[PDB]
Amino acid sequence: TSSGSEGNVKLCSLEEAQRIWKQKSAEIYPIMDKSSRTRLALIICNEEFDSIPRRTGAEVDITGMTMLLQNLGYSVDVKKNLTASDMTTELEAFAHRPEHKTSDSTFLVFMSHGIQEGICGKKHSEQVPDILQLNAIFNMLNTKNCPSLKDKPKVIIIQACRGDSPGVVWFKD
Amino acid sequence: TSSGSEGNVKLCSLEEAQRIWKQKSAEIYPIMDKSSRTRLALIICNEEFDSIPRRTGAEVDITGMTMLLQNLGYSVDVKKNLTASDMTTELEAFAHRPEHKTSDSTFLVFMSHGIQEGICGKKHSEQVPDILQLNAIFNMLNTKNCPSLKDKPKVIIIQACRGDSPGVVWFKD
Amino acid sequence: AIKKAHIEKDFIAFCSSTPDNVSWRHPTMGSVFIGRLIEHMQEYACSCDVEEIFRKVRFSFEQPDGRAQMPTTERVTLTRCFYLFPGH
Amino acid sequence: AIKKAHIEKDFIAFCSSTPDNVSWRHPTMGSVFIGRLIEHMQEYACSCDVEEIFRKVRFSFEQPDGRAQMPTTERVTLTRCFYLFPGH
Repeated sequence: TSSGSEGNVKLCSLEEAQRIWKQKSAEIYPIMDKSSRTRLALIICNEEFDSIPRRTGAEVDITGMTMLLQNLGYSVDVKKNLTASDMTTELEAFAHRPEHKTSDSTFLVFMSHGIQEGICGKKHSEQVPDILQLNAIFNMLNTKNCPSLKDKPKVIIIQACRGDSPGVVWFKD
Repeated sequence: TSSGSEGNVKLCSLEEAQRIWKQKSAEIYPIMDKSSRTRLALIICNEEFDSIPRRTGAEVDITGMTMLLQNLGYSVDVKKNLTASDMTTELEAFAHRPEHKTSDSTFLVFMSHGIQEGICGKKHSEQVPDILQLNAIFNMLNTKNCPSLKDKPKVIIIQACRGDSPGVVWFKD
Repeated sequence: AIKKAHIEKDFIAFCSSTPDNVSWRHPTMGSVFIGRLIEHMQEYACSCDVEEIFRKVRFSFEQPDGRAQMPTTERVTLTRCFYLFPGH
Repeated sequence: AIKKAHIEKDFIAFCSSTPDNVSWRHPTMGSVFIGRLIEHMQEYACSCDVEEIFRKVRFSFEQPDGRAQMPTTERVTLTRCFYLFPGH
């Protein structure tokens, strides 16, 4: 049934969990007690832009990802239509959250227009670029800038173009 | 015994191989017949430089990697002390090799001094940089520039610094 | 006392396409990578670690159509398998 | 007839350290990443796919000493598991 907290996410049973812990010895990330853990996830999605086309269908992405991460046990913060500077500020605030200390992991989701250089902010134009680089995301969440997530999986998901190319070449059979 | 072609590499038995093919359905890269396949691997190692310190111990790396790749069934081409331009030419030649057509995979190994920007050539200095970028390696071996390795695993191994930092931060227990 | 820790560890990034290349988004159905990821996470979170799930997502894109893309795993410093253990 | 194929697919890169950071090489013993990789490939090629082996290599570096580094898997577009099947 999809009426529970895990929704449409298929459950790992007790037998499945123990098989996972038996197939691999000490090579799995530890999970904290479900009753006391405070998992956090962040979604930054840019739909309405100043100079570039509207990302129609982004609300579907927001809904799907928010519900999925909740299903997986994460409390989801959703932030919309931000400049690269706003994204940096938001990422810095996220790294400072007290909940990470009593969490075992985190998910960061970024969804926007994209170019070769990185992820576009709301004010982006070819003349005056507004770009958040992937390198900055890592830097802001590393052991130095986010000590609370030391030794804990940090999953970064990015929906965006990485250039203008179709990503294909022709071949004959 | 380590007297065979596989040397010190532990063998996959017939029972182990079939267990691998049973645990996972159609999610394993196919391997070509051992009798007819022509696997190629390339090692580029820079030890002697014009302006930067000698990479003592590189011969140990060359020996170890060459023997390992041979043990794994690859014919190994070893190239030493090249400029970034020479590395590009060598990578282009490697992508043009007729053996890839009758191969199932490839390994590329790069070992040199390194900076943030990439891999140092023999003539590298702070004043006049001589750098091969990781992006160029991928580009030269992709489906467009190396159609013979289409659908085949291409493993790139890089020994080099990626900057000046020690890669550590302090914490208290 | 003080101890050393790696500055960067336990990261995994998953991008919607390869460098230089476009990623696709349907106006009503949403982003294809996002939709595909959710489907795979719903199905495989119970049995597969995240690296395995992302690989399955990549495989689902293998046959290119008119709107082709190849999601890419980047900058991986996961030292262990990350299982979500949904329900736990 | 002509068909479309992904321009970039079936790649995996394995670097000796994280971005910005040093990698270590002993004057007589060689590069620590290289030596560690060979050891793991010799031991685990028979039973583990390359992505799994590289993860094991990363784990072996987890406890930082005076010469710390964290090898990183980069730009991964492997759509399947790559098993070496040593002996085959």
